[PDB]
Amino acid sequence: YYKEIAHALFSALFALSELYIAVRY
Amino acid sequence: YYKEIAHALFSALFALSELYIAVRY
Repeated sequence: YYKEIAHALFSALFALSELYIAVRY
Repeated sequence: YYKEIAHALFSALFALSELYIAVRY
């Protein structure tokens, strides 16, 4: 349960921050 | 420019789906 939630957060945070970086630069 | 936005939009979209499922089931 932890292993999936943690990874999900990581993937969510990553993909979003990438989007920010993708647009701005 | 937009090519990377699309990939990022998709990555985040799947990632939030991943977080939804992980927290739920």
